[PDB]
Amino acid sequence: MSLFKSSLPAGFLFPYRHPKAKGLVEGTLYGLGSLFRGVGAALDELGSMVQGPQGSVKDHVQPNLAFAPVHRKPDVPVNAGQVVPAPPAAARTLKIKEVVVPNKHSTAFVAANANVLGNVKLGAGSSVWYGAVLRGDVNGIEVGANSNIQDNAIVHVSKYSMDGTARPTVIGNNVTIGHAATVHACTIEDNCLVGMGATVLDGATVKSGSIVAAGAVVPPNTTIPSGQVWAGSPAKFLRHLEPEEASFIGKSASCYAELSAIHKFEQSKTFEEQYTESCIIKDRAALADPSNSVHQMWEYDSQTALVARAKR
Amino acid sequence: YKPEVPGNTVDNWTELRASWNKERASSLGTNYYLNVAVMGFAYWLNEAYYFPPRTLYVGALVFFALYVRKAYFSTPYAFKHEY
Amino acid sequence: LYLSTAPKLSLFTFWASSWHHDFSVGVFILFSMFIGSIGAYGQPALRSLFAYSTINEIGLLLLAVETAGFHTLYQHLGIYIITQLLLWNLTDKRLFALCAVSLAGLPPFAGFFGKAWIFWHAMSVQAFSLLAAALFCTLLSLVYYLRVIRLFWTAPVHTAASFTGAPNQTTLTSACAVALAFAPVMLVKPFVI
Amino acid sequence: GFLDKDSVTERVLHVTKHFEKIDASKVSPAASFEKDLGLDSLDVVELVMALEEEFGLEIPDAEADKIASVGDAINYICSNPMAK
Amino acid sequence: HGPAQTPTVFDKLVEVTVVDMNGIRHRVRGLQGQSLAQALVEYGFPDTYFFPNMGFYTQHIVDAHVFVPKEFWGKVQNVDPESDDGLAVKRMFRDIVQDYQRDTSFFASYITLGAEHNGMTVGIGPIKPWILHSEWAFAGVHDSRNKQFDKPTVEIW
Amino acid sequence: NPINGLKTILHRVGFAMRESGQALERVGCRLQGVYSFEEKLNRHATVLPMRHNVPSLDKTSWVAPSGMVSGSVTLGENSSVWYGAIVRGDFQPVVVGSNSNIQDAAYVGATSEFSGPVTIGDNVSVGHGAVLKGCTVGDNVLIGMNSIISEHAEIQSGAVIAAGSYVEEGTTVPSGEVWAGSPAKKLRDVRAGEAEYLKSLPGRYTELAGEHKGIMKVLKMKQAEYFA
Amino acid sequence: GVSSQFFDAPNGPSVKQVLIEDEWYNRQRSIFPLLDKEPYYPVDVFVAPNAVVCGDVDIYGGASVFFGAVLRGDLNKIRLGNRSAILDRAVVHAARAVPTGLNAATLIGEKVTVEPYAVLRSCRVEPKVIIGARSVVCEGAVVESESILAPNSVVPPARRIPSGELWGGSPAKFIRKLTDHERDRVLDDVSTHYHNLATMFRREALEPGTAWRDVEAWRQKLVDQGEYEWINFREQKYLMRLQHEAEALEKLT
Amino acid sequence: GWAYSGEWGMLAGFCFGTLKNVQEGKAWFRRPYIHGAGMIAGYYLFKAAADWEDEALKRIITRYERKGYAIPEDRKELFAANQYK
Ligand SMILES: C/C=C/C(=O)SCCNC(=O)CCNC(=O)[C@@H](O)C(C)(C)COP(=O)(O)OP(=O)(O)OC[C@H]1O[C@@H](n2cnc3c(N)ncnc32)[C@H](O)[C@@H]1OP(=O)(O)O
Ligand SMILES: CCCCCCCCCCCC(=O)SCCNC(=O)CCNC(=O)[C@H](O)C(C)(C)COP(=O)(O)O
Repeated sequence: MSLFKSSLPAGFLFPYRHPKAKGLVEGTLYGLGSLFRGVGAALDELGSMVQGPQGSVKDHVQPNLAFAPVHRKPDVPVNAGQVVPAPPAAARTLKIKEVVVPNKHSTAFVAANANVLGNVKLGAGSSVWYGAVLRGDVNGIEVGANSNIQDNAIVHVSKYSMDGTARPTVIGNNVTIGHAATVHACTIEDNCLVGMGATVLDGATVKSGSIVAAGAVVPPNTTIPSGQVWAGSPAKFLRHLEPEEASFIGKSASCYAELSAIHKFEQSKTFEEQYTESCIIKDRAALADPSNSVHQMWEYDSQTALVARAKR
Repeated sequence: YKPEVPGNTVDNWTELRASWNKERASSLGTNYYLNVAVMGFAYWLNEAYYFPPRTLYVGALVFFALYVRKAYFSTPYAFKHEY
Repeated sequence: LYLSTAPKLSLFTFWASSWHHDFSVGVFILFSMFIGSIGAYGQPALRSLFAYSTINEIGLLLLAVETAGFHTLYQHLGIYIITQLLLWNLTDKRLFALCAVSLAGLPPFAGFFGKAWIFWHAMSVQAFSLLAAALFCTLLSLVYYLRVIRLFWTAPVHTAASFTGAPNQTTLTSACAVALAFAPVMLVKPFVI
Repeated sequence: GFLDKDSVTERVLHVTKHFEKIDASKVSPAASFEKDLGLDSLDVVELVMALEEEFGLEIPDAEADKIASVGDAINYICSNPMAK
Repeated sequence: HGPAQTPTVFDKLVEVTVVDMNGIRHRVRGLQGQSLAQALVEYGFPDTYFFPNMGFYTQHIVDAHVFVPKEFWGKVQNVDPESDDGLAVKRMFRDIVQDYQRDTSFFASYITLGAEHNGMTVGIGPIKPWILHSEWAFAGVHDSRNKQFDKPTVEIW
Repeated sequence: NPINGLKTILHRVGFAMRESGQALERVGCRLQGVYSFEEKLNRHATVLPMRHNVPSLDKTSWVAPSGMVSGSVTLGENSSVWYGAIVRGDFQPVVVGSNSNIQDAAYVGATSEFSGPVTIGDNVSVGHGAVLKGCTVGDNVLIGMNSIISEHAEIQSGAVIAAGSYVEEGTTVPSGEVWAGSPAKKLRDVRAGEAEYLKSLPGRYTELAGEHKGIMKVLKMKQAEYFA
Repeated sequence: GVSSQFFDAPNGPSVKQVLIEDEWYNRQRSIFPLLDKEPYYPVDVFVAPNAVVCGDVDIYGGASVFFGAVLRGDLNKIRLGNRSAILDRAVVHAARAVPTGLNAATLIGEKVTVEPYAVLRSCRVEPKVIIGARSVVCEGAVVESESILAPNSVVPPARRIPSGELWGGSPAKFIRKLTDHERDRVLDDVSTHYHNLATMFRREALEPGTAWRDVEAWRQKLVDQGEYEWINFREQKYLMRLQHEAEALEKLT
Repeated sequence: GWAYSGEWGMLAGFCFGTLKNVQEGKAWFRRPYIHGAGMIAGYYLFKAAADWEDEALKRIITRYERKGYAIPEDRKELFAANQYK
């Protein structure tokens, strides 16, 4: 119900894909288009043949690795992910009966180019950001509620170690994992912060309300007690927590909840919505001219660039 | 090495400020008066094209020597309260 | 862009077709050339630079009118109009230097040929004083066209992409008009007469 | 420092002089409105309005509320870039 | 070289109090070696406060009309009034300021922030309407929320 | 090299034919009224040739779909490039031996102007997030996580680089020694129980790469069900 | 909790929201806006296909964003200078405020190269600077012009690296002074080398390529089966705004 | 007119396509169909200019002879000629 809801042509309403052709002219144009598509793809393939061995590499869409399975192992218990039945094609081809996919809460945000695989649990309101690697393949990965794993951070677990201990990675609630941080087979308690570019190694414990500083390397089997800040390579004691930094940790968690909302809103739009929005952006820039001849008769809706009402 | 700016900063900046504390006139008066001068009196030069060249060259040099430049122009009469 | 091309062509064609006067325009030639050159030397805003350089060019066209020989007038006007079509549709600022070297009359580009037939026909009928003034103002014009080259050629290149479609929408016309470096082969011949 | 610290001071004394509830000889270049001169808030507002009338300014409620002394008023006028 | 202090940003910080044309005082932080017009732009002041430096080869520099107290008059950089830079300042005073000029009037790009400016109070002066081209002008009224900092380029053309 | 001249001419001619064909196909799509070509999907390539330089991958090697290899890259037998890892040989070539693993989101490359080629030996573990620029790595070496190995550095056979270390440019690390630190320095010798885990490390990665390659095949068949 | 619907988005509310686990192919854009914050970039930029540039980001001249790098301008602004290189999987972020009180935007000057896996957040990097690999430059810090940071170095918040020097370590200390030829030529050489590599990548890119043919084949199969849904997105956005306004009006009174 | 005007027009078309690529940030060989269309247009434009050369010479000799300027037959071949110089 803008003003012309029953008179707009179908090409204007559906810019991503026009409906079926009816008349002679439109069908002739459609046939010419199919001929052009055939000849163009043929010339593309012939050019790839003339080009050489580099032409054998083709353009293919990539799999969705944000929600990806791993092998169900008999020695590995599944405590973070969920065991789902295998697809029938996989079963009849290469002998798969059960795979392990992650347990993802409905309010969590995962980046479209992140890699979250297998035995991983993602809590409510939590977030995994662009380029992050969460590979739960030989043990479990747990991420608590309102926790963020930031850009290009690596999370991994161990089944076989130097000292023969299988260790999962558990991340508590309201935890911020910094940019390009390395989290490997260790425990992060509630309301902690790991600095950007820092490394926490196997079997180290970060107790609640502590901060690992930027660039720090936490050696294996090290316990960082509550209300302390550690820094350096290898990390030693630096300071006690300030009164303000403890509230800063919660501020950081709330800020990434608010940010993950906006990023999930932008990411989860379909192709048809994105193409309609590009056509709307084009119409809005055409309407930004104050000398546009429609400005003296029609008033346009700001968010959709449709005619809302007659101006005069 | 860089050369030193000559003078004092306060005195130089007062020299830079001088005679510009005034609202600038619109250009319509200058343009209209130029068009009136050309459309009314440029026919006085019709016979001048046949005059001897020494006269024309000395007249051109005289016009160049008595020309006053429009940019950065100022009069003392702009800031006095009586003639 | 509209004001610097079409009405000058229309009015000069009326002048070529149906106008005779028993007078001269020499003082307006002197005024246009000296005022345009000195004004474009002295004005730091680029719009005023191009306005005063336009006054200088119309003084050259008036020198072509005054000595008769409308063939040089038409050649210089055509080259100027093509340069104007390049000037006001530029998005890459490196081609602003080509307009500069072709409006300064530098030799291999087409502006040289447009100025040089005007100079040749003026010397043919012995219009010595107006020609000397034109040569002095041509020597002055080079300084601010070099200022243009300093501003837009010896600088890092930045050209913003389009976001709301219409991607660099007049690259066809500007790239076509930059090929005024290939027109000089036809300009040297007896072409415009 | 936008204006001098003498002429503003005597102008402040000149407008402080014509107040009926003030003493024309007790006024000092560095005094207080409350302990020394004995003024409540409305008298302070009236004096600040007189100073605003003399120097041609506009002093907001918080800035005039911070002014509690002759020296404070002189320093506020001197620090003001729009003084006359 | 020994146990001397690590360099901090706080060692190079300069604080200037700026009073805008509505009388509202603002705290403006800058760094040593940065001009005043740059610190004013990065603080977030509106684009109607700024205008091109009207010299040749420097119109990409933004500049503002500031009122400077008498104590800091000698810390503005010196300009020869006979040089071309002097004629640039004369053009700016002739065309942009006009009859808003006072004895404290300067231009903010000619103030290079150092330790001697620490605690200096300046005020923004008013300017007349002006135009450089169609994409950079000022109609005369400071009614716009657009910051100068948010402009991606300063365009001479 | 005139062979490269003929390859250059053929690659440029084939590229021009490909551009012309794709443009004509887009004109055909516009005539049909279908605008699927305008979709801003991810155009990431797991294998990225640089003109006529194609990566040489063994049939038993595996590159994860979020990983990438570019230019002149050689992967040996049962060698793995994991998730998010970037191995770049478009400037100078990269040579990886057999049974060596480049773990998740690791950077191995030779892109500096004066860098030599990267040579990684046999049974090499390159940890998570390690950056390798123009180095040579011998056989049976663990590169620790988030470590940096600089140009012309020589990591000889049997040495261990600890996590977060930085080996300087042109630094030779001897055999059977553990080095650590950001100005990296010798800490101790490799112990025997340590060396047992060092020997047993790359085979696990080989079998893990096999399992992950099978799962990625399942994902590709699931994807192929949609359009075929 | 925060809702994932925005009725005051510039192009309106999202009609159809797709869960990430229901995606059968990767749809990650490399350049995209966040509500009203649109990235700005030149015609000759190189953005790698697996790099992410989002939000309020300004890119100038001959700058390049290499493979897997992130430039996220969601809390503040980020500016990348002329011929500045962001190498493989480096992260540039920005905070809302800094302890120094200055502008919190991350400003990167011209001819600045940032080596792999380095992180810049709310810092100021002046022209002609080499940031080493695995290095972190924290909030409010300043790196001055013609200076070099060694790999695996930490610059703590509100700290300064003086001009003309090489610094390195955790925390960063003085190493040595750069030579005059290093300041004159070598920094520009590194930036120019990485720009040349980016140009080599830019020449060979076929955009948009042909990966859309499979997705279009699937959509054609859906139109064949009669299961392709045609959605009037403009009208649905309009009707959703009208319903939102009615729901807001029917609760205040 | 000039014999090599079409080849000059083709070089003009190639330079046109290269400049249209350089303005939009593309390498010189990109979009070769733009080069081909530019080459065709440049060829026909410069051939038309070479035809106008002969046309202008013919107009000059015709007008000059009608006004009374009698040109000898050794010099009339400099004008009334489709010379492919
Ligand atoms: C994108 C999301 C961002 C977030 O929300 S948090 C994730 C990223 N945040 C971070 O950068 C966390 C790390 N930040 C900090 O520096 C902090 O937490 C760090 C708190 C311990 C300390 O940062 P401060 O700005 O508080 O610095 P201090 O006053 O504590 O510094 C004391 C001391 O420790 C040293 N120090 C300080 N910071 C560091 C570091 N980082 N590394 C090594 N050494 C350090 C430093 O040398 C100092 O000594 P001198 O300089 O010799 O006098
Ligand atoms: C055109 C003319 C029209 C005028 C009409 C407007 C007239 C409005 C008058 C009515 C408004 C009132 O009285 S308002 C009522 C004012 N009285 C109170 O509030 C009770 C508490 N006493 C005070 O506040 C005293 O002012 C004091 C003790 C001095 C506090 O000392 P300071 O001051 O230091 O603070």
